[PDB]
Amino acid sequence: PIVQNLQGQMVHQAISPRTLNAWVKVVEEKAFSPEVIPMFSALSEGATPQDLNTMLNTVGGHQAAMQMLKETINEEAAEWDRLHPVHAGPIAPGQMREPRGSDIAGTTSTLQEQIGWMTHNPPIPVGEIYKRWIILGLNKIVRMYSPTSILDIRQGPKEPFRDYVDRFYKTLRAEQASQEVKNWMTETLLVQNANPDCKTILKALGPGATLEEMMTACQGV
Amino acid sequence: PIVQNLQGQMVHQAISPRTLNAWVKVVEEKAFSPEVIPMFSALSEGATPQDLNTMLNTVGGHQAAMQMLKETINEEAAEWDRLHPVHAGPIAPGQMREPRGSDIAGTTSTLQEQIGWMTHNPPIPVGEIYKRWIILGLNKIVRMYSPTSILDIRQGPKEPFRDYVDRFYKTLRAEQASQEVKNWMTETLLVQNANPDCKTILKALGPGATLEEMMTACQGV
Amino acid sequence: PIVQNLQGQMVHQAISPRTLNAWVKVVEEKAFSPEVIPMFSALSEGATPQDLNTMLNTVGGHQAAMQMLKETINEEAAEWDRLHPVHAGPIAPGQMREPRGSDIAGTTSTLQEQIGWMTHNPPIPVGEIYKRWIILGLNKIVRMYSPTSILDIRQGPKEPFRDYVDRFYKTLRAEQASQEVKNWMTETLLVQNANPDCKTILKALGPGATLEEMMTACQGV
Amino acid sequence: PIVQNLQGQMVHQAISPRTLNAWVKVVEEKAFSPEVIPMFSALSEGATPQDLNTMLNTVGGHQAAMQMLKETINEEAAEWDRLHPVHAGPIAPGQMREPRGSDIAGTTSTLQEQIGWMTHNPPIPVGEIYKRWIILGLNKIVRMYSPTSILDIRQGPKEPFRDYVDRFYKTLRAEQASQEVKNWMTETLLVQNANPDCKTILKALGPGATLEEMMTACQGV
Amino acid sequence: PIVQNLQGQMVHQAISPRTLNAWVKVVEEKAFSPEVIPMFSALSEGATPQDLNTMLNTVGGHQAAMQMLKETINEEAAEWDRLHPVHAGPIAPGQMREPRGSDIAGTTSTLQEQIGWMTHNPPIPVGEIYKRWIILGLNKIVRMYSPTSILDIRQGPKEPFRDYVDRFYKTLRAEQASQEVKNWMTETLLVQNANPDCKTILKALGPGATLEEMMTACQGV
Amino acid sequence: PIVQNLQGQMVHQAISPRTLNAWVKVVEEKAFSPEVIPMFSALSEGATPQDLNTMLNTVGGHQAAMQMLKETINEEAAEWDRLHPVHAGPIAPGQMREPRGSDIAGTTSTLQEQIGWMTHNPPIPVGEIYKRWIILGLNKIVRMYSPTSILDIRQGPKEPFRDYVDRFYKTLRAEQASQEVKNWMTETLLVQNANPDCKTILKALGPGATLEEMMTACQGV
Repeated sequence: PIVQNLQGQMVHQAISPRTLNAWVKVVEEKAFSPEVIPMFSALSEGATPQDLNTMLNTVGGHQAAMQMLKETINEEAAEWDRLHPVHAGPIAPGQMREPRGSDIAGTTSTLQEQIGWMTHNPPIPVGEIYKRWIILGLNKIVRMYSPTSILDIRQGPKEPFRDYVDRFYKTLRAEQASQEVKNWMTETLLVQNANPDCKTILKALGPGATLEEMMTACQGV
Repeated sequence: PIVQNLQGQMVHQAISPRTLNAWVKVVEEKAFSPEVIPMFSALSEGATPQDLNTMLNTVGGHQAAMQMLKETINEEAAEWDRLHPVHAGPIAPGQMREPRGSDIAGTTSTLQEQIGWMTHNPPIPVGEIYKRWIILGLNKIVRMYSPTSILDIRQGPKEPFRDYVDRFYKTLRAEQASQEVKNWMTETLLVQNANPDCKTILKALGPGATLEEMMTACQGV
Repeated sequence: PIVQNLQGQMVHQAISPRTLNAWVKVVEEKAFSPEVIPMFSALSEGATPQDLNTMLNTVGGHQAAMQMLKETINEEAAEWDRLHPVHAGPIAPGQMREPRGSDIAGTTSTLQEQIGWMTHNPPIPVGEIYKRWIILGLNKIVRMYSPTSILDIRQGPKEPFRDYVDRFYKTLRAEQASQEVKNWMTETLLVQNANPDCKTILKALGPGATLEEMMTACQGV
Repeated sequence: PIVQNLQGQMVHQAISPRTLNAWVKVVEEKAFSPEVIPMFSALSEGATPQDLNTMLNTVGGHQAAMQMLKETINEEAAEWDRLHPVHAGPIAPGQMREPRGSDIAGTTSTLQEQIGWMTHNPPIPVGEIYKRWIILGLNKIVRMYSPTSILDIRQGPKEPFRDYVDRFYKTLRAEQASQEVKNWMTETLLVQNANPDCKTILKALGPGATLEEMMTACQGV
Repeated sequence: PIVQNLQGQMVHQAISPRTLNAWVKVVEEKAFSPEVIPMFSALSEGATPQDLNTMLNTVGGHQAAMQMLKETINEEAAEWDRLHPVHAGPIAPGQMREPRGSDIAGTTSTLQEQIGWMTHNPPIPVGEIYKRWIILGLNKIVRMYSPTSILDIRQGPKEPFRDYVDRFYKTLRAEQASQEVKNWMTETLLVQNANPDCKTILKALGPGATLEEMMTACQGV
Repeated sequence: PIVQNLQGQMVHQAISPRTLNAWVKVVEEKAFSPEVIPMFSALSEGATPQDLNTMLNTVGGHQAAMQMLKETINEEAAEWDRLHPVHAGPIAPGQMREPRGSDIAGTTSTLQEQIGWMTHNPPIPVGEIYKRWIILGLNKIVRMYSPTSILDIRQGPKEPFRDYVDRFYKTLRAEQASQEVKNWMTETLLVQNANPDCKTILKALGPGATLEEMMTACQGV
């Protein structure tokens, strides 16, 4: 990554072995969890695009998902080129040249360009742009590994109601809609696909009952 | 998080892999325990609200509680706006504008704005304010995942005194009520619902007795 | 804790996640061993009192014993207040106010008071004073949870002498006793309540014999 | 490894126990799979040749592959000699005379000479040179221990599409070609050797479509 | 402990969490093997007497041995007083006072004196002296916990000869006497108590044959 | 250890507790494979002779091999004494004496004597000399814990050739001999003791084949 310190000191650093291991291990034991996307965001503070690409490379298995992520990055790099073509011209030693999309995706990632972009003012935010494209590719993958229809999420008679709520809101987190459509799922689907008696208990509270009211009401009395 | 270096000099840092994994693991094994709230305080000493939000979102599982916490945070953010209307008009060049509720919860915010609040004068503690709201949501969650009412706690005939006193104090930690009221609970309930023979012993010790005295008097059943 | 760097530069630091994890695991998994008191002392050096309280409070389970420690801490706060009444009237600035007992246990404290007390010369060693109160409380818990009366410990018939000596000296560490009382216990109880076969051999050996000599006599007995 | 201190002061550090153990573990779980190449590059961010030799030699098992790597390193040293025959005539001790392949690979060269070459400026970047020779040899091992030919991979009558894609892209990952040749393999073979029920669905979808579209269409059998 | 930092700088520090944890694990898991002595010395490099006392005191379990070690430290403290008495009078600020044996053992573990002794020019090596007393007691414990008579130890008929030799020399390292006695025991018992077939070869190698020759000779016997 | 830090500043350091633990548990779980020597080099960089002796002593189990190593070191110490007889007289102040074998092998070398050797000019690398002696003894141990003669190793009629080549090259590493002799064994024995089918393919590559060619050729049976 690149680390800033007190007294304005800025150092590129190698990726710590333990950080790399932790990322490989989340994929090994939990695959493309819902927890994974934000975990990637936490580990990628201050990253270089080249090292982020190395982190994608070390993932074991699940190579169909890895291809979908690579395609997602490639599509976004082409969009960047269409809006922001790198214009011709010589530049002085000590100056920066604007990024093109495949340089951001890491194919021609000189370590010096990456350091130079971060230590120019204003910063040339290649790490943020690359991370965002990776996040978009991950969101596709999480939906793919959340195979169950939202309309098929139902409380059994053996489930405590709270477990059904846990499944429902995990599924919505990994299968977005517009903010309005998701709000409609909370107000329509959640009561509808509860077990009959629990569903009756929620209806008495109302159609816009808070989740706090729903949790307190349905525990067993 | 936010480190405070030698001579009080303050810089945003990446989190350790091992901090992230430890927080994720305690939630994975124990849920939102009663132990979790002080552990969250220990891990969060100096942090931007966006990073704190990252810490909340890297938890998966237990999503009925997690959604309830997000709604609770949103209500508290609205209270901040009601109390502290944010100036829509102009500000002096260099003076930071008050935070609004969305900024405190990172939802409508840049990381640099958040750092600005922690580094300007005054160094408005937006990270501390966001943690206070997260803690309140967690305390409600801890009461939700309690499954025992303090008013029902009874020592059996065969149950030893030691088991009963452990249930009573564990439950009292999860009573999200006034601390003064908890003192009333210690004086009143603990003696009243003891095993009949041992209640007689505790009444004889009478008001002002220490727990040390109660435990030695009631060794056994 | 507080980390002291080269050139007398003393900076308060975060609780190490890993140090806190070690403390919670010992109390939860090993309970109120004899090993707990010294392990606590080693990990609680150089602690700002509110953080030291966080370290106590992030331990859970055993909640009657934990409450008994909090009560013991409050008794010590009562002694501290009686011994050192507050300096009445207007408090002159610069010099930190001399604390009350609740403030020392941390409930009312600010981080700025805590830094001020430790970084003044002379210092007010608030973290040490609180640590002494806590260690006294732990000794009370270890005594309370080692209910075997040392006078009554006997050997079985099919026991080697060593297992009895291990039990005897563990019990002695968890019994209230001056060094003079320990010396009497050592020379009175230990050989008298031994298994008949070993006790015959030890009496023939005599009283001046050390424990090293006694262990040598009873190798297979 | 080499650690860059403040102001560019390069100081060698001992091999880290936990870096070395991490390399040994990746070899234990996965052997010489295509994950090895990026994992090796990440752990050799700052490696000396001495570290690199220690890393190769500590592997247990897999000794046919390890011997093949060492011969491949011998081949690369011979290519270095052919390109860069070391000029005749005398050069003082201390002047960093050019190395030949055998010094670079490090058997016939002190650690201190190697550190001198990489850390004086301008350098003769022996650590990077040797690391590259290892990477070329590893790429051949990765091809050798791929066991499936891409032409033969069929999606069975019972195999799910996701697993067929996983197999195909691991196999391509371990038998890399020119980027254009790889792109042709993705457009031609993957659709063609899909199960016949799903291949029709893909032809309807397009004349070669994105993998994200292909995964959505082929969610059955 | 005391650490020397770069440039001959003495800094007193806390006992490392991790060093103390490792020492506590050694006594929980491995009892008083002959491996304990050197492990303890290595983890206690740099220790004040107060730190050494903290390490002894964190041991629980096996408490008869621990009590014997404390008595043994007291016996050495009495030998130190007998050799070296204390002279009357005051000492200047800037001088070191000669310690009683109890002071070296850490009974009045005044840390200021202890740091003073190791950092004065020239020093009193109080911490090393205490370590030698601890080591003497630990050796006595190692003999106590190695109950098997070495004179009974023979080769199994089913055992490989080499495993019998491993047992014999571990036992001799646990019960060590004069070097003269150990050497004679190694010559005499090891050959006599082997298998018939193996011992016949060893005598034919000579009446002083090396352990190296003995190992090569008995592979396949 | 002795750490040579930036700008040549040599400072003595404590043994790392994590370094020591990694060495000890490698030996106890994996014993003396032909992984041991390089692993020993990784964990002993910059050791003093005293540290090296600590590192061996701390290991236990497999004690007949450990005594054999101690004598191999004693034989080397006698060779050093024969080349570097004990000299008498005063010596220059600052120009440490030429060691004798007992100092190199640690017992007679105080911390001040060893520090003297590495910190005077010109420096005498007593730690390295002792490390080379230990490594020589380890190579003897590794051969003793090889069980298989390289001249017996053959590929079955049904064993895969891939397993045979792995077995051959592990065994060849654990025979003591010149690397040049090992090279002749690789080109002579391995083809001769393959199975008829594989051997016929190998002889069509003829004299000069690399393992990369040979392994690729025999992927078919």
